[PDB]
Amino acid sequence: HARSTGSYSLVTQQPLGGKAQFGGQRFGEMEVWALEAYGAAYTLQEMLTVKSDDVNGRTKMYKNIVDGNHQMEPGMPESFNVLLKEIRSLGINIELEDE
Amino acid sequence: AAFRSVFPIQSYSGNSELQYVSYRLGEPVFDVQECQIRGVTYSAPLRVKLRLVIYEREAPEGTVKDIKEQEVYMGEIPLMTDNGTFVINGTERVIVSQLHRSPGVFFDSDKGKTHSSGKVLYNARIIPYRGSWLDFEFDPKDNLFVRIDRRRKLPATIILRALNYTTEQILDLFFEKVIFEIRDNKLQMELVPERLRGE
Amino acid sequence: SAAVKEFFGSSQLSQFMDQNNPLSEITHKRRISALGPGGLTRERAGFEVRDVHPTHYGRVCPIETPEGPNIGLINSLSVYAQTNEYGFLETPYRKVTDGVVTDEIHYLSAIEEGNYVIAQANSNLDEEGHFVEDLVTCRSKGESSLFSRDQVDYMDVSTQQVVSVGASLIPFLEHDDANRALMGANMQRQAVPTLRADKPLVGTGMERAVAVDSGVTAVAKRGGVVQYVDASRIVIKVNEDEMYPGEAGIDIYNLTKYTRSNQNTCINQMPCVSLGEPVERGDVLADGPSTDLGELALGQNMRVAFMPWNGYNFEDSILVSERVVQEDRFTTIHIQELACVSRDTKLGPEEITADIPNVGEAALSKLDESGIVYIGAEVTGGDILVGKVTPKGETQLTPEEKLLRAIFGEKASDVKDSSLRVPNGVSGTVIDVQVFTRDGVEKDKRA
Amino acid sequence: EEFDAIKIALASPDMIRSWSFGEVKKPETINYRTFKPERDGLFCARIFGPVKDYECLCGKYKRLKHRGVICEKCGVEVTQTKVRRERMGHIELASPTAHIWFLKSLPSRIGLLLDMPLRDIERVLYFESYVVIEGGMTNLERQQILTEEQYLDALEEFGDEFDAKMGAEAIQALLKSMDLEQECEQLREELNETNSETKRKKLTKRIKLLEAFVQSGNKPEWMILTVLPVLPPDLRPLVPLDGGRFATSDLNDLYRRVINRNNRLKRLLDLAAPDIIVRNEKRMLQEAVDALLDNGRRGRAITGSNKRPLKSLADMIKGKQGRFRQNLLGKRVDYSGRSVITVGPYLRLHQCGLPKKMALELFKPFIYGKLELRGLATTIKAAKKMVEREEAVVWDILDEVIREHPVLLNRAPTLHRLGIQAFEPVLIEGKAIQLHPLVCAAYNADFDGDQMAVHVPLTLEAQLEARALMMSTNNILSPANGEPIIVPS
Amino acid sequence: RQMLRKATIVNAGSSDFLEGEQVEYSRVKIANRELEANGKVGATYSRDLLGITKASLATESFISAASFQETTRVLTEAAVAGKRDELRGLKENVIVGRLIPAGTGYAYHQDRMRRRAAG
Amino acid sequence: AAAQVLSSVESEIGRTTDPVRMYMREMGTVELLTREGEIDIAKRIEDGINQVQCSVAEYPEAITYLLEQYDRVEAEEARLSDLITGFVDPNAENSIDPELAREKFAELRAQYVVTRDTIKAKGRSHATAQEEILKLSEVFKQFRLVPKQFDYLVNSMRVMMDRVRTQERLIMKLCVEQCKMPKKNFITLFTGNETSDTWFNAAIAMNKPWSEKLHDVSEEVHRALQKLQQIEEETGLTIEQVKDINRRMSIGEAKARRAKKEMVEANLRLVISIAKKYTNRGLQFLDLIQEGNIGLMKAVDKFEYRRGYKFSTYATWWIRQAITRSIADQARTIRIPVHMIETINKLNRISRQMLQEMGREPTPEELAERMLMPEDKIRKVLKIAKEPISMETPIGDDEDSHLGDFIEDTTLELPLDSATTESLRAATHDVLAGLTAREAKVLRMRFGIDMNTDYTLEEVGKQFDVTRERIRQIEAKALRKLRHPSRSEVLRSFLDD
Amino acid sequence: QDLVVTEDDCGTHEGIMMTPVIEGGDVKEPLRDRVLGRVTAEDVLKPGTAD
RNA sequence: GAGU
DNA sequence: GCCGCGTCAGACTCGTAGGATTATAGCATACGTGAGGTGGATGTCAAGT
DNA sequence: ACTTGACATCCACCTCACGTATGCTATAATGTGTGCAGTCTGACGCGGC
Ligand SMILES: [Mg+2]
Ligand SMILES: [Zn+2]
Repeated sequence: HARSTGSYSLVTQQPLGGKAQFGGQRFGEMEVWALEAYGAAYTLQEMLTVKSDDVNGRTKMYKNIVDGNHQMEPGMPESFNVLLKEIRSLGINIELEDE
Repeated sequence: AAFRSVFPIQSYSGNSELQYVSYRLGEPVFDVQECQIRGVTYSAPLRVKLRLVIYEREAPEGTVKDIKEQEVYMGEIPLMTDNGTFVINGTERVIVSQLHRSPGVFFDSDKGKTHSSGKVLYNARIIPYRGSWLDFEFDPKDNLFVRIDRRRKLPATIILRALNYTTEQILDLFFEKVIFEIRDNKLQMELVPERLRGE
Repeated sequence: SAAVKEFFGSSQLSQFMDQNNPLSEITHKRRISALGPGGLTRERAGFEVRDVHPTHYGRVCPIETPEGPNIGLINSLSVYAQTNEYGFLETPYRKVTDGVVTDEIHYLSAIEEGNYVIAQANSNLDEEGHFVEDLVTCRSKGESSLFSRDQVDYMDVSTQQVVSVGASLIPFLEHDDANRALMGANMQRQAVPTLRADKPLVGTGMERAVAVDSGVTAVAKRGGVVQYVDASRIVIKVNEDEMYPGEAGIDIYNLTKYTRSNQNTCINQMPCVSLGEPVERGDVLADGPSTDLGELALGQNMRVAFMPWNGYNFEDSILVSERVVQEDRFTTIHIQELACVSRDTKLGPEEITADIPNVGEAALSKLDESGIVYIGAEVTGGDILVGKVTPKGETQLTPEEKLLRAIFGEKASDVKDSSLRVPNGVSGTVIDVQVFTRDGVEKDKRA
Repeated sequence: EEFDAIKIALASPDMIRSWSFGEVKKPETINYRTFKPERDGLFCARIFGPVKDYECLCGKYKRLKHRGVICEKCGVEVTQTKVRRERMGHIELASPTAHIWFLKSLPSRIGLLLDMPLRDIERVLYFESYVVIEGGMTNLERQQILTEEQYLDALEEFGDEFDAKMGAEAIQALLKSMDLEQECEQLREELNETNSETKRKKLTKRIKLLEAFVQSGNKPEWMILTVLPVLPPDLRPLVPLDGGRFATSDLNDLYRRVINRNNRLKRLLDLAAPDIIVRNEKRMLQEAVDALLDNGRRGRAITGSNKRPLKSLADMIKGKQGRFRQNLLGKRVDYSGRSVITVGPYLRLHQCGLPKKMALELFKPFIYGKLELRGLATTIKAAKKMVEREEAVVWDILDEVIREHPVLLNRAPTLHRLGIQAFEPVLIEGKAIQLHPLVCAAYNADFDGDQMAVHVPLTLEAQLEARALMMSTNNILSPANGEPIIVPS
Repeated sequence: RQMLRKATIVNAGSSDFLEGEQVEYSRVKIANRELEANGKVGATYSRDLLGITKASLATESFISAASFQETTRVLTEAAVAGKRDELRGLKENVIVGRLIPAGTGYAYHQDRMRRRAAG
Repeated sequence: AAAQVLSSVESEIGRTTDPVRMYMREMGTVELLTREGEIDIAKRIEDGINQVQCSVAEYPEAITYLLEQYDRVEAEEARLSDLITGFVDPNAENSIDPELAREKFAELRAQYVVTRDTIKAKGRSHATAQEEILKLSEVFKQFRLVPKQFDYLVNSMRVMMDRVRTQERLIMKLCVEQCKMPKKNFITLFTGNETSDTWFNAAIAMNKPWSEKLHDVSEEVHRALQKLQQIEEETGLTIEQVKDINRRMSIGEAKARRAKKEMVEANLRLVISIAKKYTNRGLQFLDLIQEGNIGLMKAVDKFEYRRGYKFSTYATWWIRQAITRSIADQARTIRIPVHMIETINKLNRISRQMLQEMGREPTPEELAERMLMPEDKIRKVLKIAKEPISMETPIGDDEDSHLGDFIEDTTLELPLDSATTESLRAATHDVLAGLTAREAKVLRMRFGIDMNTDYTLEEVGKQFDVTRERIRQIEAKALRKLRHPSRSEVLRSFLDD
Repeated sequence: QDLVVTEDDCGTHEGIMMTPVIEGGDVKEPLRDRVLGRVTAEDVLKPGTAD
């Protein structure tokens, strides 16, 4: 199964599963842990953001890769945005404290 | 089996009735390969000879009002293939045979289980084919509790109360009777030989 | 009819059969699950039911079952066992009337079996009479040990009565540990037939009964003499013995050629015997896919040297000769079935036509007037089989694209290319295309 | 963006009012023919934003030329559809309902704060029995259970001053009027006299709660909800499958039932219905809200059309297949591939066999960029079609990228950190990945049907950390035991 | 050591301890250093015991705790107190899609510390 | 006595959440009076409404408003609907003949003038005048306004009452909270004099050192009094004949209110029975009962005991209708109006017949035959027919995927395609540079690229200077440069686009 | 999770005594096996002609 | 089912 | 503290099959919305300036 | 380079048509639905006898 990029899930905006719909492989809790064992922050972040539910991140990083950059240019996983507002629909106050 | 269980189905009033005579299976309307191709389930038409029979209010049980007898259509029934398989929505499935615990009566033991004691708590589980279930299990204190439909525990004795049995009849059919006569000033018993063994 | 179609279609008990080989089919149908309606679930199952009961002897094969979660739940019915009217499993046993072994067969239920003392199948017998051994090897009351002739009520009908279908084919089963025995029976179910089916040279005598019962081959109903044989139909003239005088005695066998199974596997039936040969009732005429002259031909037998290679055969890795490819052994035919639907939205009725905006005429070429592939063309990944066109929605093109469009003026009409494309990384010849005409609107030229 | 910390707290009704941009009155979703949103409905574009980018309902206002302008006819402001991922709405419930979570789940902080046991409160809400709120007349105190005719004998003789009621409304009332400040003080004075150990323990925990409560600045009244915040549409989406069927989230159904009952409530209010029916309506209201938040955690679980209980908000978060485990502490990954592994005796320790076609796909963007730089591709569109034709140039460009690049090899299960390692990929034709034998022990892998995944460390930092830390060659000594990991088998 | 994360207070400073306070081990030393330099009242402690589930539920990260289990219970706990999470923890940053604050990112996350001291 | 059994079952209510039981028990307290008992309450309702109508007729302004409203619509030549359709619809214990209306208004005006003359001489109602005022009230009781018009009427008396009480409450704020004094004394003074200035200065007679201050805002004080006194002037009602009308109107209302309450309470079980008929796996069991209740309310208010029919028969209809309208109205994600619904219904009923006589299924043509409708209509109804499947639906027979896990989003374009869009914008801008100054300006403007606005041909002309179709040849000229294959080789790569 | 190397030496003197686990007959893990790579607290002695 |  | 009653858990990736359940009525008036029509704005053209 | 008139093709807003909303009916009719979930199990937690 070969996949760089393709179709995303509706709600979380993560890649779907399997070569069936040209889905991406899941990097799971366990898998995360491997990374964490090492000191690799940005690998992590790739997995977490540009390679998953970060739309801004994957698009602009694609552009930069093609141009010869290779940087991250970081953002926010849309899964988490999902989560916040879902807490808020439960009637619970969840928000970003400005630094 | 199903027909005679349902039939003959009599009206509430006790006057009209629908009676079951006999059935017939139409020879399969569309063949196997066609079913595969068109995504349909392979099935035969069922018809059943029913007789609509009307008794009278007026005449006592004069089964003599109307008889209309005819074959009513009950729908299409999935047929099994020659190899033991089925054709469902255009694809081959099989119905795998199934093991299960048979209806009847089971007497299980709680080996150790709960308690620090390891109190041997026996219980009878009654499973009928169709209907609610009965559970009779022992309290650690040796008391016999029932669970109707295994919900919550109460005394087995009260079940017999509901069955029209008073306290005395209950104590009779379970425990061992012993007759004690009062005469002059001394107590005599009607004694069974095997009763005092090992005392 | 709703309740019925829910039982057949939606029940867990009604499942896709494995048709990879006749074995998988055969076995799969006689597998028995403790699950489903009125039965245990996965969480519902503790140590209790997953573990092996000694009474499984002669009734369920103790070594057939999926590993991991399903283990202990689903087992195969052992060979000779069958159900009484009430749905209790009985196993056939030989009566031993006070010392002497009769030819009388008695089928016993489990609880009845516990009561009587049964000798092992391997125990030694004397010429149609009594036992060899004064102290014989016997089971009873669930237990196993040594017992005398006088108490001996019955005996095992045959050795193979312990085990189900898959396990019975394994010849040297006595020398194989159960861990691997288990997996062996499982693996057999997953074996794909090659076009060039070979009979097992190392077998069990079993291989004839398996194939015959699977019903993937063609078998003679009456027998007689074979009058005309085609790779499509075989017609046989029956002998006067079996032939009824009123009707005609010409027997009809239509042959299934190169047909697609559920698992994509091929089922092709080839004729074995020769024209004008005599065969009798129940002889095997045409071989099914993984079948030889009546025998289960699940696979192929090759020259294997046990030995280490320069790290190529490392951890159960496998090293093979070019010759395998060369001879086309272990080449398998797979049929994939693929569909394209023409529906009508309120956005517009979709049409099946050869009309495709902005594609190379190279690709257009394989299509006819109706938009249909020419039957028998060899196709590759990316290539289109069936033309379909769909009403495109509203798109506000950036001023850039208006400019662009104006410049070349290319005839871009609001239409999305719906046509059914060929799979990536899979290619080959189309055999047969099918048409489904709706009644109201008339059929396309290809239809 | 740049923020530092998150505070989680109670939802003020006016805080919901703050975020919430409009009121969802209608149970309607969208129009049956024109699949666009209904006016004041659940998918209404007037509230949550336009369906399509910078284009309203009725279609008078189009293009980026309008940004924040308000469509005069249909009431659609013009901007990105994407706002439906963030705009929250609100439902005005006429009967303030209980928050389920603070009731049914332990400890149930309402109960704790007011030192009220559960069933008594229950019967109060369910409208089984009345409760004592606040009487000038010491006839009764706080928080006493009274059934029907227990209430009757009292008022008939008293009334006037005597203040008690039933249900959620009563609770909220009792909550606003209760002097949290004074109680804190009184409890310290209770400690000032007898400080018996058991009594002092529970007295300790109770004062803890009250003190933290006004430290956070939270009002208990908020416990009961008047305004219900309603989730953005995109999060409760409704779309059509290709077969013509539609699928929609279950939250939409729960919300629907909610406003049905709420709006029947409004009707029954206006029409001055009997109290029996009012109550019935409120229990149902209570019910609907509570199954919305947490289904099954109340009475009998609300069933899907199927058989299965319907999955509410909480379910989405909590479940193992909820948001945490599925979307947060792990996600689905880009630039990845997978297939069967096969031994590569010729491989060096730092090498892995990588199937041509797999690496192809992964490195796609890299290929495109380098195509354009070499000028062998005029632009990126042609670059794509250049790779998809499969010419010889494609392999050489890919060849230059693979040089000095590592790829990541995953294998489940993730035992320890070497279950994922970085390797220099060695292209071969064929669809099998080739694995070095000595590192079999680190992956605990063996050749008989195991598959490995693959990923692309994408940035320069990715590449660096993979070669530096993650190389098989770099980490041979076990973090587990001091001994070697990679060892002859 | 993670299981020794929290302890039992006997006696306060001028802050809000008292008998049977259930506070973090580190917060205890906090109070110590602070107040014993001024005098006032130093608090006594004894370390207590959290096994696995307990320890998890103890931590000053409700996001981390909510990611574990008993999400329902957890979250209301948090909600009630108005708990604040400063993103010290790992899974914290995981879930925020941010810079894990170990090694590679530890440097960046310690930088945010002095950014909190100055603007 | 029924109040007894509620309590014992409440005492054993093992927390009974199932609202069915709760509801069943409460209704189970109240019993059912049949036959004439129903008519008892029905007659009380009549009396309550009658009482309230009597009160309306007793007031000057109500009749004034009646005549003036008629005159408004009527003056506009000869209007048909609108205001005229709102009024009228009279029940004489609908086409209203011209001759009758002409005459019916005549004696009204005459009555007005005579009843004013009487009031003025001697008293408001000295003996004979009291007889005549009650006679005029009997005049008005004879007609039956439809609820529509009646309701605006009730509110205006209602409203004016509220004005009086509300102004008092505004004054009560500052007086009650800011000052303070014993309530007892007030009664006599206010009741006795009302109109004159004697209690003004007589109040000062009691002395007490806290009475001197009050002059600083004395101007504001009595001037504010103006507002409330003006209420008096506009209404023009006498002190004795004001309370009586209000009190007694409230009486009429309460009688009717509580009466209908009793009626409603009494018929519960009938509603439930009818509701449980359509429980059967469609909608929610308890839901049914709710809107059934609303149908019962309808039955209450519209049921006339005069018709002499049994109550159950008539009520059946209103509850039935409420249920059906509610089912069709609410139920579905997609609301379906009536005609649609009815047609669906027809469909399935005939479907059974057809299936059973054909042997299998009715093809769209065959079904359409029996319906007497067009085939494409039937086909499109079948399409619209099927309802939404849950997004959380376990599509995996093993709770593996919840539909959402299959879901592709067409709105998000790929990063690959983003590069597509972006690259051509870049190329377009660079190609723009090659054109001559004013030409470049023209094309920039016209297409709006690199400009906020996309100016059309005419707009470009206005800004440029007059030129109309000149810029059309500018279009063609720019087209010439760009048609140049040399300049557009990259742009030619987007030919396959 | 949060337990990470933040300072390199806090300078505590206190620490635990590790023995050779000679459990029963065999010395299943000796001193070196348990102790290797560990940071040490305290001065280890044993008196002699010089200490 | 596959495998770890 | 002992039973007991109640709650919350029970790994990681990937591969492959298809969808539903029901039994219902009808209508007449009124009031508003969406679709298509009609004229204006704007493009297109051929000389003509 | 730039204007004018004539014509075609297009974009906006109004007027009419079909869809939707609610009320009316009259032999009498008034307490019931429906579950399948379950049994594995050592634990930690709240309450009570
Ligand atoms: Mg092996
Ligand atoms: Zn608009």
